[PDB]
Amino acid sequence: ELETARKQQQSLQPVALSWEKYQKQERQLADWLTLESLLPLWFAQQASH
Amino acid sequence: ERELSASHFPVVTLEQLPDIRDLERQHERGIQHEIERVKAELHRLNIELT
Amino acid sequence: ERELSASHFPVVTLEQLPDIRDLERQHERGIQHEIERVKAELHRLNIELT
Repeated sequence: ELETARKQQQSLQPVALSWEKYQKQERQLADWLTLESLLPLWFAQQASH
Repeated sequence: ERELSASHFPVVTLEQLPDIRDLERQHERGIQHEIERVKAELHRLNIELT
Repeated sequence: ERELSASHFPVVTLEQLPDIRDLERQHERGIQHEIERVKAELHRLNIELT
């Protein structure tokens, strides 16, 4: 029983690691997407000026 | 948003103003390039996660 | 290549020539939209295959 719980948790932990670093890359992508939309607005401001 | 866009993006001189839209295309290409690069890394990372 | 691009891509006369560049860019935007749609499908299918 102890070994079973051990193995279950041990396998799950790398899943948590991958999930969290994936979340980090997801936030990075969301931010990059934000910059993409702001690029037309920014260069439109500058072009108007 | 203006702070971020100014920190990331440049501004052009008066007579090189026609070039600003070349910079628009170049910056759009760069933003999309980084978006897809991070997206593909997220792709492979999701592969590993699954 | 020319026949292939033409068969998919519209061509317009002179009266909108300045706007034809923006039409080309909008067409490119739609092409990239289909690119990302197909790529999302490929993502899903790669997940399933793995």
